[PDB]
Amino acid sequence: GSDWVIPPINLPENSRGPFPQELVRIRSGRDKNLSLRYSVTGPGADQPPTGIFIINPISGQLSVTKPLDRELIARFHLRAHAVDINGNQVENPIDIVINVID
Amino acid sequence: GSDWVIPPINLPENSRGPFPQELVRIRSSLRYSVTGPGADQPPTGIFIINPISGQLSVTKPLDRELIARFHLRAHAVDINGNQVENPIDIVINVID
Ligand code: IUM
Repeated sequence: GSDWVIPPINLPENSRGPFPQELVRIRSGRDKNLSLRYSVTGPGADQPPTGIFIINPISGQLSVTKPLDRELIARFHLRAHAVDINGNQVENPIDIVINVID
Repeated sequence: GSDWVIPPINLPENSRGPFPQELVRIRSSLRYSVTGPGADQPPTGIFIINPISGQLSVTKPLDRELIARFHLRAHAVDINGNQVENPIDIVINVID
């Protein structure tokens, strides 16, 4: 559809994993027509604290890399991107919210 | 329009509820509706959506026997009833 938000993901606090732990798959149906590469930006991804969340560039699978405590940041606001071979975005970026729950 | 895909919703089989039980919120002023088997097509009224918030809920415990996976479509219209964006597919798996 033309523009819908991805439902927030709830992640239990101080999970035992193991890590990396897959959370959800974020991708576009356009990837069945064009070669697309997925990326994630925002605090937790490429902004502090870095490397907590990663996304598989081909599948769109989003994963957590370590246990998370709620004291410092209890909610992360990321943005997933879908880009063609020249790097042009083929979808408007989409917001991803990860809530750390106790 | 956009073609981002909404992640499948996994719902435990024969849940205790209480009911209605909140599942997920699907949103884009606007009014939301859901169509398909389980919503407005048989078995009707199992899944319902709040027209303002987009909150999708389930109304009773579900057994996997008859239907284990539902395919619905969420719709968004302006206050005049005009569709403002392409409908979006929603998938619900009843997990045991
Ligand atoms: O376990 U504590 O925020």
